[PDB]
Formats: sequence, C-alpha cells, structure tokens
Amino acid sequence: FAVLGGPLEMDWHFDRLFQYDVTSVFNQMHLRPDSVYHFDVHITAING
Amino acid sequence: NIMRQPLKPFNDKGQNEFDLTNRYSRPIDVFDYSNHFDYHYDTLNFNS
Amino acid sequence: QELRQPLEPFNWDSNPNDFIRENARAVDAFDYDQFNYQYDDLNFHGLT
Ligand SMILES: *[C@@H]1O[C@H](CO)[C@@H](O)[C@H](O)[C@H]1NC(C)=O
Repeated sequence: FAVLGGPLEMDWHFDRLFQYDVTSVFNQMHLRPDSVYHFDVHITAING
Repeated sequence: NIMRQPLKPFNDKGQNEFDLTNRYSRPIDVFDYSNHFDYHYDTLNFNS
Repeated sequence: QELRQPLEPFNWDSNPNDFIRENARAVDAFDYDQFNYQYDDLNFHGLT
C-alpha cells in the first residue's frame, strides 16, 4: 500500500486500524495463522 | 502415424455397447471435449 | 501472531515445574482444567 506525507503538511495519525485482505498468499503457502511464520516490511520514499 | 488411427478396443460395437465413444474413437477428438463430450470443470484453479 | 510465542522465561531449563514447560503458550493457557486449580464461588456480589 501507500502512505501520504510531505514537509508542508502537519501531524496526523489514525486512531482506527487499517485492514488488509491477505487470504490468497496464506492459501498458497498452506499456512494457517496459528502456524510458524513472520512478516517482512519494506518502506520506500517516492523520490527513490 | 497414430493421430489419425483407430484406437483399440472401443471400435468394436460388440466389445463396447456405448456408441458415442466408438464414434469419437479418433484421438483427434480428445482435444475437442468441449464440443464432443460437453463435460466441464468447476474451475481452472490450481493450488489457489 | 503475538499470542503464539513462547512465554519467557517459562520455556527455559530453569523451570522447576515440568508440566507448564511444554504448554507454556498463549493459546493453551485459556483453559485452567489442566492447571488443576479451581474457584469456590465465582459469583459477582451474589449476582450470577
Ligand atoms: C528523498 O526524500 C527523503 C525525505 O525524508 C530524504 O530524506 C531523501 O534524502 C530524499 N532523497 C532524494 C534522492 O531525493
């Protein structure tokens, strides 16, 4: 997904919890949520 | 040398009493099941 | 994914007890039947 921000704009944050649909990859790996795994997150600015 | 050859033993009406397969015994026919056997699959999915 | 990790330090070898060592997890901790302790009267101000 993407995150919006810029030097001119001021502080912000969401109280709620953004939700993402991740069923297909779990079905692919045959990995139930209770099994052993982890996530890896990468963040990259627009300017590269 | 085989793709246009009758395929045993479904040619014989005495051996096999089902006329449809006997008529469609040509191995060329197996690809055109959609137009000769009209049986389909639920989905072309494979491992999600 | 956070209610699955082993509960330190109860997974160590410095655990004098043997029963909780192998089921010192978050999911299996929701039942007190295997922990052998029980309550007398769990009523709330006499309201049940
Ligand atoms: C891209 O923007 C970030 C904003 O923090 C900045 O730190 C970084 O130096 C910028 N890089 C380039 C190549 O513009």
